[PDB]
Amino acid sequence: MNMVMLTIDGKQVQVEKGTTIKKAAEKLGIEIPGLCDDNDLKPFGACRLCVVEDARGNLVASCHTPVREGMVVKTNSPKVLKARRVILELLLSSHNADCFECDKNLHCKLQKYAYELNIRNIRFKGEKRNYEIKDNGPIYYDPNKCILCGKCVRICEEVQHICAIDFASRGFKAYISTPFEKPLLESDCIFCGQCVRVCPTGALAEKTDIERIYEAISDPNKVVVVQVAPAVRVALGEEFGLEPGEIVTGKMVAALKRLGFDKVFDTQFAADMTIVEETAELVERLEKGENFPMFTSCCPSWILAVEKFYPELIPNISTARSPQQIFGAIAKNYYAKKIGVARENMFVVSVMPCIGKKFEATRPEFNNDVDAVLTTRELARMIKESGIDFIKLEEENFDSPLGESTGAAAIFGVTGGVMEAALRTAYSIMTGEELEGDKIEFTAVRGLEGIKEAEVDIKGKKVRIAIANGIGNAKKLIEKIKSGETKYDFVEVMACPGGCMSGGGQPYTDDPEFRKKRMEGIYKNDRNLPKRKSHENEEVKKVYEEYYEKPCGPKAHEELHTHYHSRKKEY
Amino acid sequence: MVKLKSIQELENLREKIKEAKKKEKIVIRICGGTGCRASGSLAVRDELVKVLKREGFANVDVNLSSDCLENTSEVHVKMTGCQGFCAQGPLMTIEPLGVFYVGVKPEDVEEIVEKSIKKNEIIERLLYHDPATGKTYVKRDENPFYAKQTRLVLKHCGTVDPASVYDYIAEGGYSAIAKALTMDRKQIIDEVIKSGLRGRGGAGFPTGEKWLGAYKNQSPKKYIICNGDEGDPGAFMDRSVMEGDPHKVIEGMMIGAYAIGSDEGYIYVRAEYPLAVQMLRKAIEECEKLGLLGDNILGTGFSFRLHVREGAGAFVCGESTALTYSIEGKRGMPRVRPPRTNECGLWEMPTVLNNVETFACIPEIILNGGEWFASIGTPTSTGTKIFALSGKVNRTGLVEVPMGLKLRELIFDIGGGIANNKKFKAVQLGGPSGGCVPESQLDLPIDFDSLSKAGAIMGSGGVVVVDEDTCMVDFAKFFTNFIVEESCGKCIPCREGNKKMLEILERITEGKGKEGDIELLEELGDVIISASLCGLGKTAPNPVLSTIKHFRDEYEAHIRDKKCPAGACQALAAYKIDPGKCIGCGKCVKVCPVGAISGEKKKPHVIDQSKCIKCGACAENCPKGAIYKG
Amino acid sequence: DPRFEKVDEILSKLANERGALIAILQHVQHEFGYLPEDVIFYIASKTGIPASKIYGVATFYAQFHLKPRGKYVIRVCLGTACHVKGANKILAEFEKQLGIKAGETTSDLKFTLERVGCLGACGLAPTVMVNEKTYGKMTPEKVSEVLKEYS
Ligand SMILES: NC(=O)c1ccc[n+]([C@@H]2O[C@H](COP(=O)([O-])OP(=O)(O)OC[C@H]3O[C@@H](n4cnc5c(N)ncnc54)[C@H](OP(=O)(O)O)[C@@H]3O)[C@@H](O)[C@H]2O)c1
Ligand SMILES: Cc1cc2nc3c(=O)[nH]c(=O)nc-3n(C[C@H](O)[C@H](O)[C@H](O)COP(=O)(O)O)c2cc1C
Ligand code: HC1
Ligand code: SF4
Ligand code: SF4
Ligand code: SF4
Ligand code: SF4
Ligand code: SF4
Ligand code: SF4
Ligand code: SF4
Ligand code: FES
Ligand code: FES
Ligand code: FES
Ligand SMILES: [Zn+2]
Repeated sequence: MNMVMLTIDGKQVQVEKGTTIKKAAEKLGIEIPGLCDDNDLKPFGACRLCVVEDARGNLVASCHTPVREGMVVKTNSPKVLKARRVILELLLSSHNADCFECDKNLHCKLQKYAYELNIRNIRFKGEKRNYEIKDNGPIYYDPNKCILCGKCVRICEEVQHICAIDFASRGFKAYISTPFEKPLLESDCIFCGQCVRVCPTGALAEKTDIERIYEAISDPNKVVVVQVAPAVRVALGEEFGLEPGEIVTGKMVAALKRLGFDKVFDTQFAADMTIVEETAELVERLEKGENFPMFTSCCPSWILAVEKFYPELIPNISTARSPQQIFGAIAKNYYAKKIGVARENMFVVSVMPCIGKKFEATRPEFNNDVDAVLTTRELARMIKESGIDFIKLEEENFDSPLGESTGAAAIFGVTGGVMEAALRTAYSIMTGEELEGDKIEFTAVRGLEGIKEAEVDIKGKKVRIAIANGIGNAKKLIEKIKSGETKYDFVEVMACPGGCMSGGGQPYTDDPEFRKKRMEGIYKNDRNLPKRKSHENEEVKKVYEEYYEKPCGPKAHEELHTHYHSRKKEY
Repeated sequence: MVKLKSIQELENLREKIKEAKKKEKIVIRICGGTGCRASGSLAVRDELVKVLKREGFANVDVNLSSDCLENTSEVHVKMTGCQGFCAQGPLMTIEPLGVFYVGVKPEDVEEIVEKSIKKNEIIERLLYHDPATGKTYVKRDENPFYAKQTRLVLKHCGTVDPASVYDYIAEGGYSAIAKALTMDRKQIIDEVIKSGLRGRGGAGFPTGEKWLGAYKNQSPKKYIICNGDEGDPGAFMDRSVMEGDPHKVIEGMMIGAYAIGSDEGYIYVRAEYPLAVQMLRKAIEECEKLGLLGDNILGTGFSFRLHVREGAGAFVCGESTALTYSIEGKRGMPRVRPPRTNECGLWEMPTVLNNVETFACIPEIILNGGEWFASIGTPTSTGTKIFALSGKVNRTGLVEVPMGLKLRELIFDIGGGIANNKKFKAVQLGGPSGGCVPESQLDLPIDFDSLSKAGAIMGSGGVVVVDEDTCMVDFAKFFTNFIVEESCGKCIPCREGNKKMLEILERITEGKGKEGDIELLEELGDVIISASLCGLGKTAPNPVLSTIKHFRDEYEAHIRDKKCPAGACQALAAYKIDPGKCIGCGKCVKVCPVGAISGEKKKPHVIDQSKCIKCGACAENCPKGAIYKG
Repeated sequence: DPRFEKVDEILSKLANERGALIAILQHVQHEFGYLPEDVIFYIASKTGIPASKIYGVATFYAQFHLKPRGKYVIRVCLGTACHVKGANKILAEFEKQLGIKAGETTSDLKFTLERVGCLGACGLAPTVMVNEKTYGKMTPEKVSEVLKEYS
């Protein structure tokens, strides 16, 4: 910690050595514009829109310039403003401008910068960008709106370590493409959605399914049911002017009821069911002591990565379905018979903060259990379209009999929650007594680190457990495990860094501390429930005693389990 | 070709090579350069050797090799590099007659052998006759082209077989490294600094400062890179340097590696140059076989290895970080600074990147001393430079002059005036990154300071001369189009502004220009220069800005009057019908799709400039051809 | 495919060094005439480099092309010393006679156009180099006779 002296706009500043001009001037309440830099990535130097003027009189980029003693910097001289205006005019001279038709309307950064830096008349009119738009599955790519900032390539290469996309061509005709413009499905993409989360323009977007939902609601011979993800209730309020991490569960239930859905449920019931199934499977595997370690299967992107890159780990993957598909099977196989509705006349809609769920819902092995999948942004758009005000709503509760949940299933939206809940159930199953007091929380698996390791002692038996949030950390853990350095018993993997609260379907943010706020909100929501264990749920016991009669039973194995196949297209 | 284990053994074998060379009597040199090879010098050599074999000359050989040291040959046939005067190749020299022959034809070989070889005579019809004066010159040095040239880097060029190492040894080479191996690194570095050497790649950054900075770094591994990309069209200096004597640059690279302490090095060459890469690989393999490259060189303990990396295109790959990325195997996109390549370059290790010409001059400084070198040229910039002058000039070739010679005698005295007795207009210095110099500034001496003062840059070193025939707007458009084509497209300013400027220039040159375009062009150039990332976009608008500064009247005529003063823009041609030479053929009226010409038969016709498309169909189709492009 | 053995033949020669993707691409182009798709995928599988990097490198440089060419490739200088003396008219004559733009081939036939800049000889007016021989001084009228001589 050694400090340096500098003058920014006539004000003395104390910053540590190595800090750039941008981070040094941030402490004076000055925001320098920039489009190609993000808090997760190294500086690139492509937009050239953050230039400042030093004492000599030259323009220098302030995003990758280290600080020095005795430096004089000017940030709002007329020359800098003129250069920024010219650069933005150069960008906007070759933009296809359907801001009426653009999904990123009122959320674009190029539009906001064009407004703020006072552009009203483009002098450069001529050749534009013109390409062809092709379907890439659940991701929509329009190369006519690209500004070539490299954020998607950098996030896919530096952080995710997948390297599914790169630059193509050179000069005015450069663009982002997969090898030979092949569709993303058979490329090395695993459908995590982090590239869609950082794009500053409307080039990368989502595939919408709202029209099918509206045409199924208007159908007078169908019943529509909806399920809500645990992580949607802490980030939905951001779209309506609230702070991150504020619970809007009752408001969102009331809004969904006002939208026309006949029955509103939650996925945490399926989360408890999956917890019970997985804990029973883990106990049986530990008794047998075969096929170690055991990996979870709740993340579709992790399953895709296993199928594509590591096809030798398939026997070690847990066969339990994800909570979404389990809920779909429950609704279309048990609830319909109780109510008296034919299987062909029931519609199931899910609201998820993920993008791999859109692809997962269309897999042939699930027999079309879930008919449509939405995101948080799509739900917010629907709520705003219908005209409901969100601030002044009245709190309501979930429907019956698949609405009540516990606290162990409320922390699946953050990294390490699934492991904590599994340990909570496994301690009770193995020992027979219930944890009381502060022993319920396992503080050794909480945080935002890369690889988290722990050793929980259960009545004299020690289990080696691990958690790895992120694809890169997952690859590192796999390399560590395969070499035989150490042996584990249960491993969790999540494709997004920080858990499902950082998914590609969450509302856009500008605060650099959204992860901490959302994690705090999730933990606070967990702390305010009457039940904190999965086996204390009441409707799960009824479902077992009425339809399946035992976990891992023949009917359960037929309807609540799945199998995986290798997708490795050898070349 | 046995291995060597002592420094003195090299000088011991030098005397044997000298005696073997002295055993010869007659030597003939033929230019093996690309320009002369395009004229058929290989066929000339084949015919000459065939005639010598027929004439009973049993001792005739082409290449001087290790087995040739024991053979005494009465007549020797050589194949050297580019001799410098490419205007009237092929070039042949006969010794000890000292006769300089130009335009040698295979069917003249028999007469040359009969007279120049057997009779010791000269044929005036094959000697150089300057059309300006008519005087006949015999010796090469007596030629006015070579009179003003002080060849220092090209001292061995044109007289040493590039494919033979023993020939290089016989000329005194490989002694600078032997002398340096007995001295300390600091002595060599300080000698280089005192020599006043500066980079020949255009930037002008001192070499001694970079070498000291590399020396002060305590790292296990260091690298050296030799740059021979030559992305500038019209410049063929390092091409001829590599095709003439790769051993000089190899010796310079070894000296630099010893000075800074690096055991590895690379030579970046473009794969488009087959002769250069073949010669470099042959020289490297010969040097490795001889034992001068590898481990424990001459029993000292110095280790060095050399590698060749063939280039694959882009003009932007010459930039230092782009070059390192291309060597590693990625896209040649420049990265952001700091850090610089002198602290962490190739594979995050310190590197030293220099030009071919810079590495070629190190052995001369080592042998003769830096104080002798510093006595030539301006005190702030010593040494000499190699210039490749071409264009609309009488004599084209590779010239070498002391650094500081005035431009007027460079253009006129050496170049022999302007061809076709036209009037000089301007010269382009530096290539696409340089500016345009009019006739009013021909009295300017050449050095970094004066050229930087005048808005131009040294550049690669290419000189192009243009006369009054060419249009300046079209020249600027051509340079802008080349810059647009050679961009890489990473940052907004270069990628967008270059195409915008090209569009504006095309609009101006097609006759659709509007008032106020010059100020917009100047603003775009200023912004692009100020806010670009690498050095390619910062120097891009220089040809346009210089042309605007010096030839604004051309732009004014093109925009306001819709007329081209030089008559080179087709879209602004204004055909005129001469009443005197017209016969009323009416072919122009018939063949023109729009028919802007209306008139009576057997009478002169009138051209309506409003309804004309200026496609040239009228002039080329009428037999009289009275319609002239005015 | 039987060419996967030919690929493996050079995957062991020019791949003992560090960072030799461009050399491998050049050797593949030399052997196969052009640069195909399954060869890229085989290189990606057998070398570890993801196919996106290889595709980007191939699409960066203009030397590499991913489509078969003709037999006789034509090159025009279009340099700073030949553009002055009417090389553009030579290129226009070639385009008019062959019916194909520069950089595009007549694959049905065996001809091809190219835009290689500043060949070795700069003193021989504008310089058109077909295949492996140098022409020298050129005029828009010699185009017809030279094309007739080859065709
Ligand atoms: N065809 C040609 O020959 C041609 C064409 C266009 C332009 N140019 C010339 O090239 C110039 C731009 O060249 P460039 O941008 O590549 O080089 P540059 O930034 O001008 O600097 C030239 C040299 O300085 C080196 N260097 C190392 N340590 C340094 C330090 N501490 N401070 C400063 N420099 C250091 C640079 O390496 P790093 O940059 O790797 O650090 C590089 O080798 C133009 O201005 C133009 O004059 C030449
Ligand atoms: C666009 C561009 C092209 C360049 N091309 C070359 C080149 O062909 N040869 C060369 O020696 N230097 C070139 N340079 C300069 C190199 O960056 C490098 O500075 C030079 O090789 C340094 O050698 P020096 O230290 O001897 O000057 C180029 C720079 C730029 C920006
Ligand atoms: O399926 C499932 Fe679930 O370790 C998981 O994963 S957590 Fe959910 O806050 C939902 O819907 C979310 O997001 S229920 C899923 O993705
Ligand atoms: S979805 Fe994930 S893997 Fe696919 S391109 Fe985007 S960041 Fe890469
Ligand atoms: S697609 Fe989006 S993130 Fe990727 S380069 Fe284009 S604008 Fe940037
Ligand atoms: S990307 Fe931004 S600027 Fe472009 S059309 Fe969409 S909202 Fe408008
Ligand atoms: S971690 Fe959650 S949001 Fe991210 S890919 Fe997996 S399921 Fe989707
Ligand atoms: S200035 Fe031009 S050549 Fe240089 S990095 Fe930017 S776009 Fe590429
Ligand atoms: S070409 Fe000559 S003769 Fe024919 S119409 Fe024109 S001026 Fe008259
Ligand atoms: S080209 Fe113009 S001048 Fe000639 S015939 Fe046609 S319209 Fe008349
Ligand atoms: S944010 Fe600094 S160059 Fe883009
Ligand atoms: S190539 Fe023969 S004189 Fe230059
Ligand atoms: S400019 Fe034509 S070959 Fe060099
Ligand atoms: Zn003109």
